Amino acid sequence: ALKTDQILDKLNEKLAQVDRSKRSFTVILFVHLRQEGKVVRSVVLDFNDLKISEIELAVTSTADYPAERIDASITIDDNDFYLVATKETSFAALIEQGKVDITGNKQAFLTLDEKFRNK
Ligand SMILES: CCCCCCCCCCCCCCCC(=O)O
Repeated sequence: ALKTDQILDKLNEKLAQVDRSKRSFTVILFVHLRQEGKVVRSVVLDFNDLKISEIELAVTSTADYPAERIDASITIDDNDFYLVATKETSFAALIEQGKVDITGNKQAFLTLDEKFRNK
């Protein structure tokens, strides 16, 4: 039971409203959610197909998303991800505070901050 579970419906709502025929931001982001310092759930934010889906726990790549296809990955506490998703903080602020680990293209998360704020 994650705080993040409480906000998934609202995020799916916002994804459903994105226009499908004029696509410009199509990154694949892996998100590894922590509770008490260990990864307890992993999800993919798939901006190509515009979906969020659960993946195998803590994995680096999958058959559908091989390594060369993943743009960036973030390890983040469940509570902090819920705060970003509810627009109470940003990825930029969490990076400034040392609260997250990001591999791959860090700029993808900073750009996501900017796109999400208008949605
Ligand atoms: C911070 C968590 C975000 C999770 C997903 C939020 C749902 C909408 C996010 C913004 C959608 C970006 C739209 C890009 C459209 C495009 O130009 O291709």
